[PDB]
Order: sequence, then structure tokens, then C-alpha cells
Amino acid sequence: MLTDPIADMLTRIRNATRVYKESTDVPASRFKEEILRILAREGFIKGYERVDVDGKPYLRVYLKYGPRRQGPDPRPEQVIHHIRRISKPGRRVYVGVKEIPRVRRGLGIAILSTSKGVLTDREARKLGVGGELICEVW
Amino acid sequence: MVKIRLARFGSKHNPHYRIVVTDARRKRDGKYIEKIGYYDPRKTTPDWLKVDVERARYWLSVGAQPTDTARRLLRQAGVFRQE
Amino acid sequence: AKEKDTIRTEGVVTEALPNATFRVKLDSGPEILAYISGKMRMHYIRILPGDRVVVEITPYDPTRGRIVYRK
Amino acid sequence: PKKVLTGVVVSDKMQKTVTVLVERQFPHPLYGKVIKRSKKYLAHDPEEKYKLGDVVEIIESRPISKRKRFRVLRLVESGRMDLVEKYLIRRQNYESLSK
Amino acid sequence: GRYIGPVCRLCRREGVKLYLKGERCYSPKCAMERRPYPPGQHGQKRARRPSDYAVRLREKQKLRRIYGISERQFRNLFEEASKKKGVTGSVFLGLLESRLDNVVYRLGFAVSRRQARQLVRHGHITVNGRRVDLPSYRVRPGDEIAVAEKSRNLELIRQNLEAMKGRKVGPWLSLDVEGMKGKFLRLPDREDLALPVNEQLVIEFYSR
Amino acid sequence: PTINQLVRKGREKVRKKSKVPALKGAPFRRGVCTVVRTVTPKKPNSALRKVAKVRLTSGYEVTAYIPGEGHNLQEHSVVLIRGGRVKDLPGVRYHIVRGVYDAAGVKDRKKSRSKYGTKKPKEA
RNA sequence: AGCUAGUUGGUGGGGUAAUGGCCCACCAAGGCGACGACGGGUAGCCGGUCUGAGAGGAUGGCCGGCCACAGGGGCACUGAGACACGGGCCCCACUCCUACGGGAGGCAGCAGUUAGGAAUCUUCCGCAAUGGGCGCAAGCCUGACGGAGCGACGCCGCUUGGAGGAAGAAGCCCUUCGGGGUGUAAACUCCUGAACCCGGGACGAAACCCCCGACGAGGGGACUGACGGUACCGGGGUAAUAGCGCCGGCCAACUCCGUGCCAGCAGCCGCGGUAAUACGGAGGGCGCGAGCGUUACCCGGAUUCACUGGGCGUAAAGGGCGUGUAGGCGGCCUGGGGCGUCCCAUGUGAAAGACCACGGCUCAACCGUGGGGGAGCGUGGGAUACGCUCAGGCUAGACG
Ligand SMILES: [Mg+2]
Repeated sequence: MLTDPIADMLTRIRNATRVYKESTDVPASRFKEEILRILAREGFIKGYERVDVDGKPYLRVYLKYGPRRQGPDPRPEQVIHHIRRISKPGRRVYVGVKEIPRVRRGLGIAILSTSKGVLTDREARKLGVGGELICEVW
Repeated sequence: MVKIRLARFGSKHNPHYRIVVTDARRKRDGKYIEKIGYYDPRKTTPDWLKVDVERARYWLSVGAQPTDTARRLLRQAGVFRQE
Repeated sequence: AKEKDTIRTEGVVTEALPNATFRVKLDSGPEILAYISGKMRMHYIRILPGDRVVVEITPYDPTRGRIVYRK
Repeated sequence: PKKVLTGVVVSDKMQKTVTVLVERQFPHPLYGKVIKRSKKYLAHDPEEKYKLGDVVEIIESRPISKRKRFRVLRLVESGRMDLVEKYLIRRQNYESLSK
Repeated sequence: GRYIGPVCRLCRREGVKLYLKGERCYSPKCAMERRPYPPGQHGQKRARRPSDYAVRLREKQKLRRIYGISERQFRNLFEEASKKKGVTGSVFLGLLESRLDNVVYRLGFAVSRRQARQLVRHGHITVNGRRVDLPSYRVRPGDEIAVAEKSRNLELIRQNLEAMKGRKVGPWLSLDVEGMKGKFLRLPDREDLALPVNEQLVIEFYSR
Repeated sequence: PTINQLVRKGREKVRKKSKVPALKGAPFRRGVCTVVRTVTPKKPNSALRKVAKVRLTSGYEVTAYIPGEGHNLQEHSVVLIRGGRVKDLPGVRYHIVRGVYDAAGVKDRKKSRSKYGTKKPKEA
């Protein structure tokens, strides 16, 4: 059972980052797409589009990395260092607007599911609404 | 009996009183209905008496009987001045 | 400070008890738990049931001692 | 205001009376998990009107019996075995797992 | 109560000259100059490299010694500082300096902190009209510190005043020499103070 | 485990084992003694340490260590117990208090006196 | 692990201030339960208190609320209110008198005695303040309360002096014999003057009462101090209690003599069996300080019950597997509903505490004022991204 889709997507992205691949496909969703969009806006990914491997709706996640670093372990620095599903199936975490975390003290971001749509932490704060704390990214 | 009365709140030798709405049969320290004034007898402060007058008046209207000292305090504050 | 009451009476070894401990029938009177002294341990000294040995006795428990003298 | 509840008719095995399973969906304080906990409620039916399988509106009431504190206000959705049936199965199981 | 007793021994132990005697602690006589080593049977032995905790403790002691303060009092002050907004460090120092005795000392109404404290205790010092006799007292901005009328004509005080006729008063204090007064202008900051101590270490020690 | 699992089951609250049955959380228990027997230490240690076997006001019959370079303790001597495990001695969880009741202070103990209940050197 | 027979529901009645299985008659056979009943243990609960970064954890002393009980149990009566703390009846348990038939009791009120016990206070003064009750009122009653007394029991404040004063007395203790320590410490000079004596001296207390004015408002007046001759001021006025822990590592701090795995220390690693920086003592030190340490307990540190935040091939730990019930959980798209969830508004969250600000007691503790927060919960509206839920579709899972 492909039980949590968002989580799966996140995992895939993480995997991609680990292996310096340019792109992973993820199974399609509106929600997923929205998340991707937000990520793009922030600056974590080169972007996205819908494609058809076996005539099934799939989404390219175009990856983003740093420059070719010097010395032992020359592999580029990871743009996404960490990603983590927080509001898991069975573990549905919900925050009030004063209880939105300053993820990495104003450096990393958290992605929030709210009344006003799928949105970032800062944006949520601005629009003074809390919600489902899907994921943290730094 | 609904009463306007004082309550000890301070310390040994340094008393402080709350002008208060409560039932007769409570502790003088008891869970009172409303805090309306406060009294320092030792006048250690420039403001030793200040009462919310309107509230007090309302209480009186409802049926609250002030205590002797309490009554005196209220008079001093001017809750009876019908002019 | 040391309580000088550390009694120095002699005794015939009676029993092999475990772990360097020995029933030692005193020449004065009774048998007491008498463990081997540290000095003795240091210099080997296999004590056998059937030796003349001198025991260091407490007056609080005169049924427990410590062999000071090998043979 | 007087308390309003939504539940399922689970028993008609009583005169003038119906049993209502309220299901409540709420977070755990410490663990952060939504737990579908429930309670039964003994409700007054002045007519024998409501039947097994009925989704109903339950109002907090003046007592009519000891352990009977609610009148059914109105019918919401009629006839759904599925939800009743789970409860029945649970009850049956209660009989089993024992000695 | 207070420390009470051999003072310069503490200084020797700590390694930095401290001005608890006042004078002589200025003369070639604080024992610090010709005897830098700590008191005891093992002063002139090799001092083993000091541990993390140990150094911090030493620092704390040094600071406490400076103000002639009971440990409990110091702890309380620290707690207060922690409670209050801003840099816990500088605020703490200010609080310490805010002490009446210290204020008296730094206004040169005494040569010694101890001396100042004594004066405060025996009713020699006036604060804004009312004489206060407890060295712990909280002096805060815009407050005046005077010599008592019964005490103006006292010999020791006069001597002290004379010593301070031209001697420097802190960028937070402003004394009247001839009216025998002393206004508090500003809360005494870390910058203002040449304290031979690092408060950060103290804080670290305390946060346990 | 998992969140759901936890909710189903519960987290087992660790109950602290009482190190000392001086009963009740009585910080001190007074008692009458039976024997003044000296016992051997453990495996790397060797000596003869002084133990008193006590019937207590708690109704416990426990073994308590006697500190003190020279002791006076006897049979029906009334004693007070503070507790504190002795590392070498097995069965022993208890320290007898010196300088109280019938465990009178160590004579000429004049350094770390407060532990032994011995009065200040009466200097003249 | 099942429990229930007035037990669950009904009709009719009683009884209640009032609902009701509270009770009673009769009928029906339910009711609860692993979403943890019943049974056993434990326990008043909370506002809170401590701890903790917090989430939590423990606890519920005093102070505030409620409950519950007044030897144990049962029952009513009276009354607005009790199933009645200093009221009643009755039985038991118990102490007290008895002319043996019978009565009297109830400190879990203050105080105290006794007992248990590690351990806990004065058979204190007062109606002055507040509050209570009665009364037109005076006024009485008042172990509520106000205070004092005892106990470093906790917290806070202060004192046991300060300024000088040797290239360094003595004494004590090391030493490589030169010296070094104790230590500017002392002694001594200067200065102050906690204690202490005298002189005064309260705030807390303006009302109830009287009279003008209508017994209204308002105005004038008088009485009235347990604390207490106390706080506190004015004068004089003596240098005028330092103790305890530790000193191998943790952990701050080292030498000598005695001792010889002994005597002993220890919270753990452990030290001691002849040169002990771990023992007893002596110096020296270091930490606190009118206290210091030991013990008991609780939290921490233990992210060692882990939600934040652990794990499980070998360390404790994957059940022997399978199927399956509750339960948990769930693909993609569209629409409603808005239960969750979020948001605003407000109600509520009593005070005290805890936070911030100021003010008062010479500071502080302590307390006063003012303000905010505050989890959670109710009610009205909103929002639909996400769960839920209904309705329709889809083929990427599953099944054929
Ligand atoms: Mg002996």
C-alpha cells in the first residue's frame, strides 16, 4: 500500500538529493503539485511539470545543488540538507498561529496546510492563520 | 445577607483591606463576588482609598448592606453624595 | 586511635573453611572464624588444618579473629 | 446552551427507550493522535418512533430515569447497518475473549 | 554575615590585586607585589593547570570578594539579573554596583568597601533625605547620597572627602564634595567599569 | 513504538524501588539492639567492621553499621538509625547515628566531628 | 474478565423545594463491558506547590474554593438551610460516677496532657482593627481573628569592626637548614559605636453614638490600644559569639606524624597489608557562614518509559507462522457538508500565587496597587488546504 503520498514524495526527493540526480518522478496530486510550487518559490528546486511514464500522470521534480566543492568528498553541497514528514498518518500535528515554529531560526522553512491553502510559515504568520504542519525543510 | 465588607489581605502589623461584595457567611478572607475598593489604614500611600463608586452604588441598589467600617469608607469616598 | 584490645592468643587449626577462612581451635578456649591476615596473603602461606597459629581477637566478637602468625 | 450530540441508534430492546452510540473524534493530549472514542447514551423516545440503524440528533435533558438523561430531538439519516453492525460485532467479541 | 578577617590573603589566592584594604592595597604593601603566590603551605609550589569548573568558580569568588557579599545574596542577585530583560551580564554588574555600600565607596566617602559598609550600618549615610543603615540597598538613577549632619563633622569622613578633592568619580556618578553629596546619574555598565573580572564565566558557572 | 500503539497501551511509569525500608520515609528510626557482632568485608577488602542487629520502632529487624574508631555500643542500648549503604558489607543499608541516644560520641574525635556527634574541644 | 436483579427500561403511585429506580406495586428483559466494566490496591480534589529548557514528572503543607467526617455506624426531627462538629434518638467500642436500677461523656476548636513517634509550639493577652451573630441601640458574645511567647523550622536583613600596621614577632607547623607558611593576620595607634542605659514616642481609629439637617445627604463633637512603652526617633555609649563540611577522582583544596588490608573512610570508582596528596591527628587550604553537613523524600541529570525524544541481525528486545475480528490506517480527480482543524469576536478561566511595572515596611523578604498573559472550555461568525463524511467519476494499488 502506497500509504502516504506526500511523505513518499518527500522521501523520493531526499533520495534524489543523496544521489545528485537531476530528476525524480512522483505520482501526481494537486496537493503535491502545490507543495512543489511552494518549494520552487522558496528556492529548493529548479521546478516541475506533469509527464507521462506509461500514460500515467507523474511529476518531474527538477533538482537543485550547490557548486563542486574542494578536497576530500568533492560532491556538491546539498540544497536540501533535511526533509521530514511531521504531520504523519496517525500522527496529525496541528499548530496555532503563535505556535508556528521558526524552523532553523529564520533560515529553513516549514510547509503548512491551512484554510488559506498550501503555504509557507512566514506567509502563514503574515496571514495570521495556523494549521497542519506537514513538513520541515532546511 | 449580601454585604459590602472589608477583607484582610496584608501581613502582621501591616494590614490591607479589600472593599468587597460577598455573602455574610463566608470567611472574611473568602471567595468574594466582587472587588470594588481597597483600604490602607496606615495611609502609607498617597492613595490609601480608592473605590469604584458606580459598582458600589449598583451593589447597594441590588440589596448589599455595607459594614460599619465599610460604610464609613464608602462615605469618605463619596458613594452616597446624591447631588 | 587504635583500641589496644587486639588480643594475641594461640590456636590449633581445626577446619579448612572457604576463601582463606579457618575454624582454629584456640589454646585459650573456643573456635572462631579466623581469616588470613593480609601480610600472610601477600607472602603466599598455605595454612593447613593442623598447625599452631596465633589469632588476633576482638573483645566485641571473641568468636571471630585473624591469624597473624604462620606456624 | 443545552448540549447537542449526534449518534447512532443501537438498541430498541427497551420500551419507550432507545440506545444511542455517540462517537467522538478528539486529539490525545500527550500523543497528538485523533482517537475515535465513544459512549452509549440512553435516550427517551415518547413514541417508539426511532428504529435500529438511525442517525439522530441528541439533546441534553431533564432526567427521565437514572442513567437516562436525553431525549432524541430529530432524525438525521435513516438506516445504516454498517455503523450499528461494528458495535454488534464488538459486543459479540466481548462474549468471546475471556477465560 | 560578612567575610570578616584576613583580606589580602584572598587577593593572593585569586592572583589579581583587589582593593579591599583601599590604601596600602595601593602602597607597596597589598602583599600582591612582592608576594604574588597564593596563601598557604603550597604557595611557592607549581600551580597545576586549572580546570574548566575551577576557573569559573575562582572568577565567581573574585567578583563576590570584590563586593564583600554573602554567597546567598550574590545568588539572589544573579537570579534577579536572569529574570530581567537584556544582557544578564552587564545588568548583574549594575545591580552589584547599585548596592549602597559600593555606591558609598565609589563616591570616595570611604577608602574601603568594608569601611563604606560600616559607615552605612552605623547611620552616617543619607539617601535622598532618609538615612539608610543596610549596605544591600538598591540605589537607582537620579538618587542622591549625602553625608549625615551628625556625621559631617566627623574626622574620618572629612579625611575621606579631602582625599577625594580632585580624585576621580565614575562616568555614572557625580559627587558634591563641599556640600558632601553624591548624585547617581547612570546605571553603571560593563564599559564604565574597569572590573578585573569576566562575568560571562560567572554566568556559565551559575547556570548549572 | 507508534503513536497509535502508545495510545492503546500506555507508557509504563517507572516506579522507583525503595532503597531503604527504614519504613514510612522515616528519616531516622530508633531501635533496640540485639548483638554487637563484627563482620568481614568483601572481595578486595579485608578488616572486621562493627555491625549492630536492631529491632526498630518500625518493627523491622535490620542490620546497621556502627561508625566510630572506638565504640561503646551494647545489647539493649537504644540507638538511632540514619541509613546509607555500606559498600563492602552485605545486608547493611544503614548507618547508626553517633553522638545521640546510646551511641555516644567518639572520644577525642576532633576533626570531622559533625558526622560523629562529638562536642567542640572545650578550649581553655 | 465478565459483572448486575431494584439490576436497565416502562405504567401508576409515594416521597422531595425539585428531576429521577430516591422508593414502592406490576410488566418488559435489558443494562454496562477490553473505546476497560466489576474486583483489589492506593488516594480527598483542585487553584496550586517544587522541579524542569520545555513537553512532562512528582506532590496537594500553609493560604483560596469544594467535598467528606466529627469514637464507629444508622436514623430522623426541627428549621430558609443539616441528615446537623461543641443538637436529639438507638446499638456497638470505650472512659467516668452508681444506694447496681441507670446516667455522663467525645479536643479531627484554641491551649495543653498522655501515647505513638526522628519530629512539631504557649493550659498567652485582647475585642483595639477586621469579620461574624444577636440587638433600635448601647452593648454583649466571639481560642474566627489581631497579636505576643517558644523552635536558626524556612526565607530575608544585619552584626561579630574599620583605617593603619614588618622584606615579616611570638606560638604552632613544615625545611632541601639557608628558609617558608600561618599573615597585615595579630599585638599596638587612630576612628566608628551592634549591644546597653536614659528622654520621648506612635501609625494602625473613625466610625457606629450625640446634636443641627426629615432618623436622607452633609457638618461639628466625643469615646475608643491587646500589640506596647513596642516599632521608631533624640542623647550617651563597649571592639563587642565563629562555626561546620571537605580537601585521591567526580569536585574547590596538600603537607607531616601516627596507623600498617588493622584501626578505620566511603555516595561511586574504591583507599589501607610500613614513605597512605583517600584512615586518626596536626598544620595549611577551600567552600559556605549563624549556619554548615548527614539522613529521608521528589524532580532533575535519565533522550534510563523517549510525544518533543530511544530501540529491537549480534547488545534486553520480532511473537513460530497463517488466516482473520475489533481497532488503527489509506491512491488520483470533481462537487457539497464543515465534525475534526484553523481564525476572529466575545463569555469564562475568582482572588492569592507565578510574570511585568510602580508603591509601601530604612533595603530585602513580605505585602499593596495596576496590567498582561493563560492551557482549556462555551457561544456567534468565518475559511476549505488538510483529515472525516456523503455523492459521482478514474485506472497507477488490490482482485478477477
Ligand atoms: Mg581490634
